[PDB]
Amino acid sequence: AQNPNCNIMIFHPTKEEFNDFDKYIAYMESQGAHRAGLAKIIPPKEWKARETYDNISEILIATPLQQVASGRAGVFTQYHKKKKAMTVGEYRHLANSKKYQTPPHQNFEDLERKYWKNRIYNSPIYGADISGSLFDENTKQWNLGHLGTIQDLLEKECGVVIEGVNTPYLYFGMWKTTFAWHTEDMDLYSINYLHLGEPKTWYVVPPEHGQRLERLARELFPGSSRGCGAFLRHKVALISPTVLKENGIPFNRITQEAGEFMVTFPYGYHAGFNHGFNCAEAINFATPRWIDYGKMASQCSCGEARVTFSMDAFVRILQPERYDLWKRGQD
Ligand SMILES: O=C(O)CNC(=O)C(=O)O
Ligand SMILES: [Mg+2]
Ligand code: NI
Ligand SMILES: [Zn+2]
Repeated sequence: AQNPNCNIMIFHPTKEEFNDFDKYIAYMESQGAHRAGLAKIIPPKEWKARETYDNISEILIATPLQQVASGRAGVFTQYHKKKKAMTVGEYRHLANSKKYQTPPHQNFEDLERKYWKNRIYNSPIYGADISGSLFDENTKQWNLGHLGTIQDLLEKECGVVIEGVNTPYLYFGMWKTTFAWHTEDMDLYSINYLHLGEPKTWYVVPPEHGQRLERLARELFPGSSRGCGAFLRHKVALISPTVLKENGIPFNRITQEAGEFMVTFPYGYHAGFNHGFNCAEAINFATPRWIDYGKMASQCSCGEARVTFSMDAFVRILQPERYDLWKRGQD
């Protein structure tokens, strides 16, 4: 069995190997990459996502989210308070203000320490989940707005034709902005490209051990667990590495830098934070190996998780028994 320790693998495809996306995902899996839950892909030196970023300040963040924490430093939840719209230019200035800027620090490790120590005492503002793309239309390789769609994968594998579309989303971050512990909708893959700016630190639990994280989360957030049998679908809970190590949960960590892709694999729980102002683009995708995970994915039916239009068909076709209850929580 390849990668039996479930380490995060880092790949350096050549320009030739960068031509066929599906093939390269399958290659990474042949090497055991999926066992980690997360992989890093460093693009060939000849590749570029776009010519320059010189013209991004006019993008609108219609609903910036202030991430307010409750709990203790290592075990907390966050809620998103909606703020008034602002442009990327405005947001970048805000990120660089004395209130919100990255503090002095020695290296990524020192900054990680300061994040876990101090996150809960501040409420950073995140421009998340903005439909759009920053890939140039002429970028042919690993262009996240030109991937094969999940609908088309399900059609090719299973023969059924469904509604729905699959488009990318932009994420504008600042110091301390946080993504809570989650897997993807329907335990899909995700791919995330860091277009510009400061790094993003990731934590991941191997898919084969995801249920260990779920059991710990039920212990640590006991009211949330009573409210919903899939409450990590709410995307609100944070658990630090120290707490994970105290409780014997297998995990790994890695820092993504601008110009780098990350792939999360089906049922790979992940969480993380941004180091300073940055912009990422991400999208879900499927492969044939995903279908069995889609069939088994937990679902929130309490009403909190509320997701996209396209998840309907996935639930309806892959999880017909659950469909009625899940849709009640959607409506
Ligand atoms: O970048 C972020 O805030 C969160 N991204 C992801 O969870 C992902 O790409 O799957
Ligand atoms: Mg612009
Ligand atoms: Ni994710
Ligand atoms: Zn729920």
